[PDB]
Amino acid sequence: VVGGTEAQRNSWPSQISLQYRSGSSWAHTCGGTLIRQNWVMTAAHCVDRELTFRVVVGEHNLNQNDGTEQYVGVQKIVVHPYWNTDDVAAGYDIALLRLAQSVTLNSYVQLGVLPRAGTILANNSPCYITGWGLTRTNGQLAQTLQQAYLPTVDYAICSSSSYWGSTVKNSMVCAGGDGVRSGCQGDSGGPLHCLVNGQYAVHGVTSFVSRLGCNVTRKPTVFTRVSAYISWINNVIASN
Ligand SMILES: *S(=O)(=O)C(C)(C)C(=O)NCc1cn(Cc2ccc(Cl)cc2)nn1
Ligand code: NA
Repeated sequence: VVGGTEAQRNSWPSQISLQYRSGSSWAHTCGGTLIRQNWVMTAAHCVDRELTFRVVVGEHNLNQNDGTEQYVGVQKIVVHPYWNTDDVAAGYDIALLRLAQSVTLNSYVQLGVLPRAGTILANNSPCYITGWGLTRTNGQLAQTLQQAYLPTVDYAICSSSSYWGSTVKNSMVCAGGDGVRSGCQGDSGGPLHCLVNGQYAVHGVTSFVSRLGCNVTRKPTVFTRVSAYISWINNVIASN
């Protein structure tokens, strides 16, 4: 997250860190959202490389023991069957990870609330991106979870020629684009939390940013629109 602020420890308890094994240790690669005690929602592109993954829930500072983390293996990966790693712009950038064990819920570990199927946010709706991704274009990961206020940019604006054009689809949510605040590498897979009827719900899964930089005017961060996939999510959970 570029242009973010450090999140309070208990603010976003559904946020997870998706990590892969690197030598004798682990490296953060993506965010995700805990949606059941044994299921995480992330981006399909986060699992394009065949690596050993783990999920960390209750995480705040990646480099330090917070006394709140639970570490769990990934037992099954279900990518959307229409996902094409060579065509991110086509959409379908969503995957479900079945965890090897059910995590325990507490003030630091809670299920993310998903939107009602079909919900589309009005332009300029209030949302926050969270993650440990880069804090500057070409920079380094955040040590502590960051948040940034990223109001939505509706489809008509986002898919217009001076924004993303045809690359953005109606199955995506755009947010931000103010040139200062944005998602960045390593936020992918994580949530966009949007305030609807007084409750925050996870309306986006971070999918891509501009090749030209993370915080670029009129290149808002682009997210998979969770409300386009409610039936798919429920079908996966019920059949696995
Ligand atoms: S996201 O918008 O943050 C973005 C820019 C697409 C991103 O940085 N995604 C992170 C990501 C994760 N993976 C899979 C991967 C590749 C290589 C290695 Cl060593 C581990 C994991 N690809 N992009
Ligand atoms: Na920690």
